[PDB]
Amino acid sequence: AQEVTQIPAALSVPEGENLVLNCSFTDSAIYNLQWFRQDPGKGLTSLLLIQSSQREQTSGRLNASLDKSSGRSTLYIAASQPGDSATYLCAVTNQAGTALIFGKGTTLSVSSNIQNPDPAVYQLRDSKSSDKSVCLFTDFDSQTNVSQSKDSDVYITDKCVLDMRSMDFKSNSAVAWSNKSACANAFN
Amino acid sequence: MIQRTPKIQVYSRHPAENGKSNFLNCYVSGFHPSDIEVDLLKNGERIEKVEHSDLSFSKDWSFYLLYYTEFTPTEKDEYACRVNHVTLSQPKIVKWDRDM
Amino acid sequence: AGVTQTPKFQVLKTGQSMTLQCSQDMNHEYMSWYRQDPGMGLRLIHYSVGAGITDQGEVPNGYNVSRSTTEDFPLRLLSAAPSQTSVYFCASSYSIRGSRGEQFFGPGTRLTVLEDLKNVFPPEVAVFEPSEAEISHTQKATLVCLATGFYPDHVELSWWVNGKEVHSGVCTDPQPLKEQPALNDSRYALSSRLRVSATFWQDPRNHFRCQVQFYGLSENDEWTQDRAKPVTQIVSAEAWGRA
Amino acid sequence: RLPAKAPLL
Amino acid sequence: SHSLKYFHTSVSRPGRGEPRFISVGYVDDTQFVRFDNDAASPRMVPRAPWMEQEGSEYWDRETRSARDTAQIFRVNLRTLRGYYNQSEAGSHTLQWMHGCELGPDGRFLRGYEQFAYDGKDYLTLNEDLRSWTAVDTAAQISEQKSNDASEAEHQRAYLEDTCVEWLHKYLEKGKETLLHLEPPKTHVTHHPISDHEATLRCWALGFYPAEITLTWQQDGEHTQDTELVETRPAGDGTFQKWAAVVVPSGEEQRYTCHVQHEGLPEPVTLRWKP
Repeated sequence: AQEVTQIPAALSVPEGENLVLNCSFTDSAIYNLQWFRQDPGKGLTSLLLIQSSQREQTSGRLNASLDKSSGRSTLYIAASQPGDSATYLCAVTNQAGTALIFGKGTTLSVSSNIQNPDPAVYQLRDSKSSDKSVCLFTDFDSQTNVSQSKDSDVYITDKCVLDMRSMDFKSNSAVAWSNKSACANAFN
Repeated sequence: MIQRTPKIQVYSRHPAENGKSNFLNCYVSGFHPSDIEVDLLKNGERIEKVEHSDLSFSKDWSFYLLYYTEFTPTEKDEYACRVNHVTLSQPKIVKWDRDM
Repeated sequence: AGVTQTPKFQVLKTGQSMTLQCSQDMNHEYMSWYRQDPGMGLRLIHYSVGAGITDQGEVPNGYNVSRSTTEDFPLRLLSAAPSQTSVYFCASSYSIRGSRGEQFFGPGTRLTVLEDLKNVFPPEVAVFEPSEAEISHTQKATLVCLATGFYPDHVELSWWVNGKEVHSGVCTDPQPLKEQPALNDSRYALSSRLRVSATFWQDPRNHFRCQVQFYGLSENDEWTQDRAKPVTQIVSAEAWGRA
Repeated sequence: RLPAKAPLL
Repeated sequence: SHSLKYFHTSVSRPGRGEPRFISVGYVDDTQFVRFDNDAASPRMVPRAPWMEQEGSEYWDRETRSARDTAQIFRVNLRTLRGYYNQSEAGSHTLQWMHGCELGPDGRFLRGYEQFAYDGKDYLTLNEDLRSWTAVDTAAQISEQKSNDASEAEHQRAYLEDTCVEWLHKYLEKGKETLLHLEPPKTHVTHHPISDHEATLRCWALGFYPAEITLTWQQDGEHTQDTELVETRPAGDGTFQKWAAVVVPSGEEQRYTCHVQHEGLPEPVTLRWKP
């Protein structure tokens, strides 16, 4: 049959860096190779299509090449931006040339560079209740990894970056909270 | 559309010996389209245990089929092939001749 | 134009029959159905090469399709099983082999199949006000929304500032948390952040609301329990800005 | 052995 | 010169569901597989004794390639109806012929592919196996579509590579049958048709391969036009043929029949004898 593999499966890089996503396929007899981007909770949008007869296709900072003989496609991403962060899916024509077969995709995370990190843990109270509280770890480096809770009463979230474009400002943040009656060590 | 009529050959696998088990063949070839009725007849009656080859065609795209059955030629019994095709107004019957 | 898919979310009891809707208005000969699992990405279910023509894909069992028209290519589940819990994508293309190869995908149908619908709950939502410590040290105000105790994972969180949906100064967790991961039926929690300038939060006439659209049971989904029917609904917490 | 592909006319 | 060939036939039957589809494979003049559309679960099945040993993997693959061809041929038949502006009520025929030949060395000599529509040349893969020849201006739209899709590339790869590989494997599997040269058993028969004329019929029986040359000649040179009968199967894998010449009664012994066959070290001369 036709088996499509995408190397790497997961890739995390600082912004501004060049990076490559690969696509290998067992059967070299294909009509068309196609690269798609998948934003979370949404469908696939086609980035590039390379006919068997073509050697590459460019689209801004994205150049895809096609090596039929070696059974390989390389998508070069020049000067990576946070907006590139998505899952990239590769597909080729099936043996009979009647439908597309997809690889399992490459999860890409282009980390925003926090120029002036200011790591701090803040306690937030509910706008309805008083006892109801949340702890917020924020303004920390992109190369900081928030460690797991490993307690079923204490919950800690994975970090995400918010863009305050109004103040041309980025900031990472993870959340911690519990029903027990201390933010202090929670993020460590 | 082009239309070509069947060329019908009715013959035995091996040279006919009376009472000696043989194979009766009806070869239809040189015909188009492929839709064709072929029956082997013993004494005017169609034979039930009749096999046929898989539909194939020659360089000129004309179709050939081999309808055959196991048969024991007797001096009295008359064998034939009956072929219906769009080319033919009425079914064409071809007697088995031992010298053909 | 493009590819349409309904519904966007759907909960089924094991054994229920359901037809996933798909259509395109691009007169495309070629249409296909895929399922996406967190593991092993897109697998072909069924495909079509024209009206009246249908064939099996890589994982065809449990699914039926029909192509009566070029427009429509519905996917039928005859008897729903938990293993058919996935996201389903309908795709069309003018050609598979030629230069006009561009494949267009639908927005996708999220579907979870349960043996019991009794473990289905909507979310409880709480807005947590910025820290004095944050407003002093950074001159910035972070609001944290928290959706909790919802099953299945069928929620869309958004922020509403003075009645308008916002898409800036905001990030929502990519995955929600299982409140008790040891349990397989575990309810979910999801947090989201809204960061504004101290002055914007200090403004007493600024309205902040985080909104969670929950997808649960529909009308004519049997409900017998001593609890309100956990149906598709919006649940929100709010807080005014204050100096 | 059969060809995997048939030409689309 | 050994060959692996396949003959594909698709016949549209409007109102009565999908077209009829039949695929038959040949090594030289010996059929070895077949796929017929008429069944609830139609599969590629063996049609030579030596092909029984091959596994589910082979039959599952050959079944899928065959049913994928039938599906494409259903779209082709819709498309061709459109090209010629024909009624959806009428039945029409698509035929597909492809094969690879080995030279004396036992290496790839040449490949060929042709489509016909309603028993007439439509589209032909050229000698290079990288371009097509449209015989009609209707086949031109198909040529432009195939060039756009680079169809000839995937066919070339099959004809030059896959076809040659498996022709070798088939020629090994039951070479007892395929590589055996069987000479024709030859005799002359005599049939008076009128008072003044008699038919002399030159027989060639139980010969393989199908390729054979039967010609009538007269001692010291008027021979009439030879009636050459279409070469026919005996049903056991060997072939039969006769060549007849109408001749003046009494003069039968002047005429000689000449038989050329690969399985005869030199050509055979026959003469009718009372």
